[PDB]
Amino acid sequence: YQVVQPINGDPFIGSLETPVTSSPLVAWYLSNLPGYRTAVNPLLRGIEVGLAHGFLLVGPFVKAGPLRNTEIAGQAGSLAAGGLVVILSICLTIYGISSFNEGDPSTAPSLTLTGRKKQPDQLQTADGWAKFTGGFFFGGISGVTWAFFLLYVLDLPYF
Amino acid sequence: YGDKSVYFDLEDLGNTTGQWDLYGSDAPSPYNSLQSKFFETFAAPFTKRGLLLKFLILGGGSTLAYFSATASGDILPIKKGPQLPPQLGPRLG
Amino acid sequence: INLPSLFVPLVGLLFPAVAMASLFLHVEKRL
Amino acid sequence: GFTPPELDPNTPSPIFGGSTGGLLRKAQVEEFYVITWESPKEQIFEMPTGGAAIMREGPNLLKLARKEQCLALGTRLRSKYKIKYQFYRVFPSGEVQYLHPKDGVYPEKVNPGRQGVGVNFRSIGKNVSPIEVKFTGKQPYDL
Amino acid sequence: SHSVKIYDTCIGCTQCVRACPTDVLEMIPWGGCKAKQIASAPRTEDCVGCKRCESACPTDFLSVRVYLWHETTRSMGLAY
Amino acid sequence: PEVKILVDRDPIKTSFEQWAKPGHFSRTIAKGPDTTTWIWNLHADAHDFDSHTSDLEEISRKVFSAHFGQLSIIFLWLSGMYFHGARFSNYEAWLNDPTHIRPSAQVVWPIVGQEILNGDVGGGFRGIQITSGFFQIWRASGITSELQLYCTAIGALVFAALMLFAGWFHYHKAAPKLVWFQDVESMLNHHLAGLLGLGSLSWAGHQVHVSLPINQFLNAGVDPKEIPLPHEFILNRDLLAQLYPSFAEGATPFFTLNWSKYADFLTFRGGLDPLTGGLWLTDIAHHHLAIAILFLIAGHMYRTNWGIGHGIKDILEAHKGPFTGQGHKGLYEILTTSWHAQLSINLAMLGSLTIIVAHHMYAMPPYPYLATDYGTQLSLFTHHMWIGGFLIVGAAAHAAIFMVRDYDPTTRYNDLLDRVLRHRDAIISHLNWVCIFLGFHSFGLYIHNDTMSALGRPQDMFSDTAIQLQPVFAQWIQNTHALAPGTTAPGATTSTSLTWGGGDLVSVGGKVALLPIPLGTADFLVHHIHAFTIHVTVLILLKGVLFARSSRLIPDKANLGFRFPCDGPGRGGTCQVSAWDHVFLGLFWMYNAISVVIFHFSWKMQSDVWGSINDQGVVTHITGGNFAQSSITINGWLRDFLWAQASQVIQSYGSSLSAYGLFFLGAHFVWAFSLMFLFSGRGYWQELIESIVWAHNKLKVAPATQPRALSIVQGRAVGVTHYLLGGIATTWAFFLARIIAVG
Amino acid sequence: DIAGLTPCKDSKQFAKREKQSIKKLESSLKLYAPDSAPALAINATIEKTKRRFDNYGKQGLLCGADGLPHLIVSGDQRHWGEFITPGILFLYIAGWIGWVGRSYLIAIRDDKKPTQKEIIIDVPLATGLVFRGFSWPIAAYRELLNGELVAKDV
Ligand code: CLA
Ligand code: CLA
Ligand code: CLA
Ligand code: CLA
Ligand code: CLA
Ligand code: CLA
Ligand SMILES: CC1=C(/C=C/C(C)=C/C=CC(/C)=C/C=C/C=C(C)\C=C\C=C(C)\C=C\C2=C(C)CCCC2(C)C)C(C)(C)CCC1
Ligand code: SF4
Ligand code: SF4
Ligand code: SF4
Repeated sequence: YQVVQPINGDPFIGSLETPVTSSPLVAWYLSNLPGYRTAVNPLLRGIEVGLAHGFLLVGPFVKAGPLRNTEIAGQAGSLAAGGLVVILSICLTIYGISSFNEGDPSTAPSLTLTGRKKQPDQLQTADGWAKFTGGFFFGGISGVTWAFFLLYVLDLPYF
Repeated sequence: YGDKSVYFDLEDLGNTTGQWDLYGSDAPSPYNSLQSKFFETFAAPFTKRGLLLKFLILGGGSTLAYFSATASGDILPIKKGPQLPPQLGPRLG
Repeated sequence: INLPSLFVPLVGLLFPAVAMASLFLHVEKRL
Repeated sequence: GFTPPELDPNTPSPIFGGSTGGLLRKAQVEEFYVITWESPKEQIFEMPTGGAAIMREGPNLLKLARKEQCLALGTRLRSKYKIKYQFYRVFPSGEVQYLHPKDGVYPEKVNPGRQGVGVNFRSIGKNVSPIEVKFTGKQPYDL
Repeated sequence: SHSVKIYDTCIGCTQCVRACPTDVLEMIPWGGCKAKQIASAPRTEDCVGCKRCESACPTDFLSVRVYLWHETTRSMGLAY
Repeated sequence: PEVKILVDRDPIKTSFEQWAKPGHFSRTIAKGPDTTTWIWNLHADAHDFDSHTSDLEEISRKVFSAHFGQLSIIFLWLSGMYFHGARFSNYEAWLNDPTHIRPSAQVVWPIVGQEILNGDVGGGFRGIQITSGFFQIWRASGITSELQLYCTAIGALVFAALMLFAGWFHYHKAAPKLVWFQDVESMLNHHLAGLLGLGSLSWAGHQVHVSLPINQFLNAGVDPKEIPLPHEFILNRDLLAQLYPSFAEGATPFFTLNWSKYADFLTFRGGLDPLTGGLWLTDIAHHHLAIAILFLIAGHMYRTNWGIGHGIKDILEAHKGPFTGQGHKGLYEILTTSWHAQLSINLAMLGSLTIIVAHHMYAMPPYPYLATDYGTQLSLFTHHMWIGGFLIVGAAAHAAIFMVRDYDPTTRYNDLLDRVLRHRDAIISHLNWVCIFLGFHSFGLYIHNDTMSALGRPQDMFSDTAIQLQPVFAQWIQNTHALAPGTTAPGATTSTSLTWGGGDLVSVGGKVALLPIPLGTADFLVHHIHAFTIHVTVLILLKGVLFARSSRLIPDKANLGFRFPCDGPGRGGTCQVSAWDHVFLGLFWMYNAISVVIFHFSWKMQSDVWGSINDQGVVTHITGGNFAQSSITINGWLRDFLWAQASQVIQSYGSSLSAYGLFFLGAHFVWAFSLMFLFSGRGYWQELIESIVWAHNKLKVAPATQPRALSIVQGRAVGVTHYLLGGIATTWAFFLARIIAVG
Repeated sequence: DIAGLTPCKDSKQFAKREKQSIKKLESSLKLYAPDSAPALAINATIEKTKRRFDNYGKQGLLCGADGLPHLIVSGDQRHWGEFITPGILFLYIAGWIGWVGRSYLIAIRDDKKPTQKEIIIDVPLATGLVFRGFSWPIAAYRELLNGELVAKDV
């Protein structure tokens, strides 16, 4: 019994099969993330990603920021998180504009792990990526607003 | 491809070169229609490349300008200004 | 109204951001 | 004039346990190379990318991502094991291109069916100075 | 693609051909020396610019010269 | 199968024929010199036995004889030490009053005004103060007069002669055969038991009879010349009975298993001796006794001739699991046919061991009057640290040499090595990520503190008074160590070391020997810096070893060899792709890491440990505890450490320490000189040498041996050698001057 | 005097430095026994310092405001002992060395393997050649005049 195997049994592709790389639970978890929901509208996946990330970013800015001790710690940190979300939206938009064209199909792989055809993920198109990045921006702003509202605006004892 | 030990065929180059998606779902939307019907309707105006880029750039610029030009004294010590008398140099001043 | 307060962010944050975005778009795409 | 051998899929590939030095996206979108040999007996050889692999009995086919890798593998097969080899260039369109040995005889041995390319009929010290080829698209050695 | 040139001082020793690590050089029939051989460079598009051929040439100055030129993915030796 | 003695008679006849021919080993070298490059090559491959030939037997015989020669050199060095201590030293004056006199065992003749270096070291003596710590060793051994030192020097000279003769005899008269060298089971059995265990038993026996009674008399206050000679304590046993009553019964407790009766001189106290400031000698004797038992038992593991024992092949091949295939199968054949594999393993282990030796030796000082000899402590720590670092880098060098030369899967195949070579890309990528992450968070915090301090925002700094980064784990571990005696280790009275805690400061002669070392935010930051540097140097060395044979850039890198300049400017440029160049870079990074480690040790010791005790018990530390608050910024390291402590060395002119200032400046010069070689290429130098050679040709004074510029690899080697010499020597001068003037 | 300096013999800072040096040396002497080896060494060093300063004053060196001797190399005949006659001595010795080495190189240049006699010095020939450097000033002069010092055709 050996645990590590070559990719799909093909030993000449630069990768391996390992419990970390390909275990049942890990594979399921990775496939169930918005980035890998190929058959879903890119806008909704972007919404989910943006919500998660915007809510994430508020904490470090608020607690570790230069105005953490000041009474306006929540406001300052939330504004910083929103600004970072805006900059990330700028980065996404320029990446999509530079890396995609309207008249080209999706650059995503068209084959699955068993060798059967499937519609390439539309996220890697021009308008698909535009929808995904718009959804990400909206979700990020919403997540920052929610995290800011959850604290400070409402007490809610934490820590 | 994959007959026994063969790992090459011109008929299917995509499989031969390992052009798979290790984690693509190929599953239907986990969201119910109602939630998507709201998100796709309220987040619609932000899904244009040029429009979104221009709006983001100018809106962020105006927001930064407004927030920096109207900062309160407890925010930035730079603009609150000095609060002590100035010292003299060794001979200048 | 403090003229430096308006311009320092404008030239240190807005201007580099827009310039880098524009130049990345120009340098990084087929014409 | 030496019909180049046609690449034959279904030929077994060498026994290998997998590696992180294999193909990448360049093979998927640009090109990759395939080398074939015979190897009279099953034996273990050093891969050009990772550890050790075993050549199967009879024909063997190996796909590499670089032509230089194919040449190194062919050199080892030719000098260590005394095996005859040929490798191809495969494009994503499905094209195959016989590469080496181009005319059935290795490039080391002179063949009466080769024309000269990039041969200058003068010593290297008789090239014009750059000033004579300035503002013309040519280079002093291209003349 | 780098530019490889063979000059008429070549003595057809074949040492450059043995050295090329991408099969760029060849031996072709010729009549100006005892070996009736001279080097050729018909596949310079696969040249990586290693200049390993020049290190093997016994003539002085060299009979094979490699001039590095425009770089391609083949000339840069990139596997990705 | 059996273990026996195998040799060959008169393999090489001693003669002078090959002396007259420079470079007999290589045929082309034997032919003669064509260019000056030849000369350098002759030295670059002097000890590369495996390249001059391919027979394992000849390589093994040469290695054995060279070992004998080096052992002879070491013995000569030790004999010189003992002779200098005997004649040109103030050892007896120091013995009468240790804390009062500064040890010295070197005088300089008065020739060009250099006699200023013969400084006032005390004890009616003028010489150069020595930081090697030999006086403490001799005191701990029981040496009281110079007759004993003279006898030891003569004996060491005789043993050096014996080692030299043994080397000659074994290479030229009786050379062991290959099967003799390949017998590793008996070798391990003898070294574990015959050498280490038996040697430790012998040293314990000496300590029981000579060290203990002599040091007890010395600590009782008896003048050294009035003490009975070490042999008397053996003739008349009541001499020992007086100091320790349990010697009265004599051996019968040992044979009736009434070993408790030996508790008088075989103790488990721990801590330091309050009088001398070192470990209890009754603890060291027991230490060596227990070590002797353990090694004499461990040296009975491997089977040699009588069936009982372990076959190393069986042990290796019995280990293998689902994640490693058939791992450990074939390693025995690899490690008994390649010398470079063994050399790399042993070099790594010896380097780590030397580093551990430094750590443990300043942790709990083992020699009397060593803790308060601050110069000795600092010098010993720094010396052992550098030696260990160099040995570790050599480990990587020789692992790469083996990989290029002796690794062969067709005949000697190993599974673990194959799997490592197959996922080297993942290994190196993750190591690279770890290096980047550590570099950002360790050094980035320093830059953050510096920027905050410059902007007048000390409240935002990562300090003990602003944002604390307390090493909770280290604090917990040392707290558990402090509580250890009487709780988890009942038989010990004092903790292992006084750095753990528990208070009980120990001082000698008005100077602090040791006291608890506190760990704070600065310690956290410097420890993470250490981790970062070690990881980066490991990255360089491991990448050099793993990618020695091939890579995605040059798929046939092994065919070029272990040492070579490049593979041309193709593929964008293939400069420094060989494993030797990876060792060359690892040298720079090892220098960086060890320099930071020794700087941390020196500053922490001066700030929080070393110092002077007073009547009320108020400790005044050499540096008034500024490490905790000043070491958290780069400006503090530049100001409160380098600038502040360089005053001692730069001022040394006009005194006995002027040599240290001279060496300071000279080391700076040599280091800056190295950059000449590290930054340039040999093409420019060859072109310049062309014009020089023409100028010589114009006067009929051109050399016949054509003067070529140095090879590329030689340029790199010269650059790194000069860089290391200059840096290490300037640090050496700085440390020695600072600690001798302030200590 | 020259360059505004004054003779060391009548200079004052020179004498002050001399006194300070001797005082510094004597400070260490009083610590040891009057007639021990360290005391004898320190006394010898003090005597050496006194002799050095007296000799510097005797030879007529120039001392600046710093109180240290300064060397005049303009060519003034009052100071030829500072740079010019030592310079002539150096030129003689260095030409000796260079001429001897060149003679050796020219002598061994005729063998089939001259490099062998370069990494292994042919001492027998070298001992005969080294003495030509006594008269190299004449040999080189006539070598130049005769026109074979410099390799023609180059
Ligand atoms: C060159 C121009 C420039 C300018 C004008 C600023 C200005 C500022 N910096 Mg920055 N910085 C710069 C360069 C600059 N920085 C560079 C080159 C570096 C790299 C070394 C940094 C590294 C740095 C760090 C690590 C931090 C700052 C912080 C800050 C803020 C501290 C004062 C404060 O508390 O205000 C008010 C505090 C707030 C939290 C309000 C946030 C600012 C506005 C309201 C956000 C709105 C953004 C808006 C949507 C536009 C997006 C950008 C768009 C123009 C593209 C301040 C607004 C600190 C900070 O505040 O964290 C964010 C801080 O942690 N700077
Ligand atoms: C090359 C000359 C020069 C230089 C080195 C600077 C440097 C500086 N200026 Mg200034 N400025 C200049 C010319 C210059 N200025 C001119 C000609 C004017 C109009 C009279 C101004 C008006 C001005 C104002 C109102 C302010 C500054 C301020 C500042 C400081 C902060 C950064 C900033 O606000 O950006 C500069 C802001 C501008 C509005 C500049 C616009 C004017 C020129 C024509 C722009 C040049 C752009 C051009 C494409 C690049 C020039 C070539 C090369 C240098 C790249 C900074 C030290 C701020 C300050 O006071 O510091 C606290 C501030 O508020 N400047
Ligand atoms: C005492 C007389 C003697 C004589 C006449 C010879 C003669 C010979 N030996 Mg030998 N040998 C001797 C003693 C002797 N050996 C001893 C005592 C040892 C034990 C170390 C050896 C071990 C030995 C080995 C392993 C080998 C020889 C070899 C040889 C032959 C090759 C040339 C040679 O010697 O190397 C050159 C002569 C030298 C003097 C080189 C210097 C070596 C010394 C040890 C350096 C000293 C280190 C120094 C302290 C370093 C610090 C530098 C500092 C001073 C700046 C030659 C016929 C070689 C051979 O036979 O090739 C097949 C061979 O491999 N010998
Ligand atoms: C790596 C070194 C380092 C570190 C740790 C810090 C840390 C800090 N700096 Mg700082 N700084 C640094 C270097 C560093 N700096 C350098 C080199 C400079 C230039 C000289 C500055 C200049 C600077 C300024 C001017 C200021 C700071 C400030 C701060 C504080 C707030 C910054 C902030 O909120 O940003 C944003 C933080 C985040 C966006 C968090 C991202 C990182 C997350 C938490 C980790 C993600 C990994 C995650 C665990 C992975 C798990 C994956 C899993 C979930 C799947 C903070 C404690 C501000 C301050 O007020 O100090 C108190 C301030 O104004 N810094
Ligand atoms: C009691 C048995 C014994 C002892 C004590 C030693 C001791 C030693 N061996 Mg050794 N060895 C042994 C058995 C033993 N060996 C056997 C049975 C074999 C065959 C398998 C080997 C094969 C072997 C090799 C191949 C090498 C050693 C080496 C060494 C030295 C290692 C360096 C060191 O630590 O220096 C410690 C220094 C001292 C302890 C100083 C005192 C030295 C005394 C005089 C050694 C005498 C022991 C010797 C075995 C006596 C037999 C010879 C007799 C006819 C006179 C060391 C002195 C290495 C070496 O050459 O040394 C540099 C080495 O290359 N040994
Ligand atoms: C017991 C330890 C040990 C042993 C037995 C060896 C043995 C060997 N090593 Mg090795 N090595 C070691 C440790 C060791 N090494 C360590 C610790 C390092 C890291 C620094 C290295 C790094 C290393 C490299 C990079 C290489 C070797 C090589 C070799 C082989 C040939 C060495 C040679 O003769 O070249 C000639 C030796 C010299 C010219 C001597 C160098 C003189 C040094 C630089 C001067 C030292 C200056 C001094 C300390 C202070 C100044 C004094 C001065 C002012 C007078 C040989 C088998 C070479 C090889 O090819 O392997 C097969 C090679 O490439 N080693
Ligand atoms: C007087 C004086 C001075 C000055 C001077 C001058 C400035 C002049 C000059 C000069 C010059 C202007 C010189 C020149 C030269 C030139 C040439 C051209 C040469 C040559 C030579 C040679 C070439 C040689 C060779 C040799 C020899 C002889 C030696 C050995 C061998 C040999 C071979 C190496 C002063 C004031 C400072 C000071 C005082 C003194
Ligand atoms: S430079 Fe290298 S790859 Fe190019 S022709 Fe010469 S040997 Fe071949
Ligand atoms: S190495 Fe030089 S001389 Fe020999 S065949 Fe090639 S070009 Fe001609
Ligand atoms: S610069 Fe030197 S090391 Fe780099 S490719 Fe050129 S010859 Fe090789």
